[PDB]
Amino acid sequence: QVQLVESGGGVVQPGRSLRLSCAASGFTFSRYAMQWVRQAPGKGLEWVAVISYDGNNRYYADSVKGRFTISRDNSKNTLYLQMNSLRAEDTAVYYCARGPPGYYDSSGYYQTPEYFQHWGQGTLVTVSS
Amino acid sequence: QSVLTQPPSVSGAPGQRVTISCTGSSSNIGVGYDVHWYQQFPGTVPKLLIYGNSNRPSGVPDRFSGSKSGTSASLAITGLQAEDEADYYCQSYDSSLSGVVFGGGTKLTVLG
Amino acid sequence: NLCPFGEVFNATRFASVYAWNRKRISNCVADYSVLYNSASFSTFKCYGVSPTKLNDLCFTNVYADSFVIRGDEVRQIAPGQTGKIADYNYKLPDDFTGCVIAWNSNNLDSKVGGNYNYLYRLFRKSNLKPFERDISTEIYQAGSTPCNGVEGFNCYFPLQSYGFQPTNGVGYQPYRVVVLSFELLHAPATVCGPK
Repeated sequence: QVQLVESGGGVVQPGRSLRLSCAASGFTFSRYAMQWVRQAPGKGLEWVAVISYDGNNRYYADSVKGRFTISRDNSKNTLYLQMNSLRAEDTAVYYCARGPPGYYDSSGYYQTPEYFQHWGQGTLVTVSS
Repeated sequence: QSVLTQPPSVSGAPGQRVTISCTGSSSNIGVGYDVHWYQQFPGTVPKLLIYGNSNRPSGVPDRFSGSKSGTSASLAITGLQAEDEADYYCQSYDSSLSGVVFGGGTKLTVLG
Repeated sequence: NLCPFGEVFNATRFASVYAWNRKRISNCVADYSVLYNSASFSTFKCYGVSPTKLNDLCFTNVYADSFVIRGDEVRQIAPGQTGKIADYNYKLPDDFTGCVIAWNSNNLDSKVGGNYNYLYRLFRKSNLKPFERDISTEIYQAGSTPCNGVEGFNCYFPLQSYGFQPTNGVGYQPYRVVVLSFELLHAPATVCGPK
């Protein structure tokens, strides 16, 4: 059975960089597209970023465009997050998630996974001065 | 393009059939992209409930049955019980310079 | 020399999912260009390789499975999901590589009034590993009881038909699904590419 666990969370002052991660087990991790999703407490949880099965294709939400870095090592069998230009409203819980692998589409264009099957335990980020 | 509009919360007698809807834009749901619904208990891990517009993954015993329309989606909790009390999110892709969209959040509520 | 995929897709008859048919197609040239250029194929999933590259990246061996299921769960047949068909009728391996094609055929299989001529395993003793056409028809049980081979308290027929009627909706319309499973070995290949 598959197990996903996040790590690296904490309280951080707005502005500085940070590194989160999530370790994977129980499935062929190297060949699945992964995702990071946000949940501000009491607020609707929203998608953050998605990484292709090979890490070639990356997609960020608009609200987090540019400021954020996704990364992942197939050999290391894990997923990482790099944080630049943090903001207070981004204080939230972060979930690493696996869904069905991103299928390539007809005519060759990639498509990101459309939904998430399992989730990491979760990590907390408190962007507070 | 917009957030999948959800009701804030709904209620139903334990074990009877109830429904939750979820509406979208032409670029949101009616374009052809499908929906999925998740649940999560307060302060807990989110778990997938119904990913195929009407299919159940394991551990989703029954009483959960989705749907599809031109531009609206719906789940019936055909029979609800306090174990179902959580918040439920309708997620669908978006073709509006976006990726996957997540519902505002709807709370099921059993009678006291 | 051409690979008779078009046979399988344009085949007159298809099997139920529990009796999903398998084709050990080989030693022929493949024309996946014909495949992904179809206007018919509403859905076209491919995992592990771009449908572009199959035309010019070629394989040791290939399997073409086929069956018939209601339309919407067409994406249940995918790498590593759990669910009705995934658990008890057809399960792709987590490390699966291949493609999943399907299309509606209401004009073919839907019949006015009533049709019930496609089956899916309703529940099984344990989860199904990848790739076993388990044609098992003995009455499933779920407890401490002598099944006695007779329906009753708990021991139930394991298979369940469909309701494919034209007057029904798109999610429930019968889609004929073909699964292209791929396999490479420490062995020579059997299918490859043109010009």
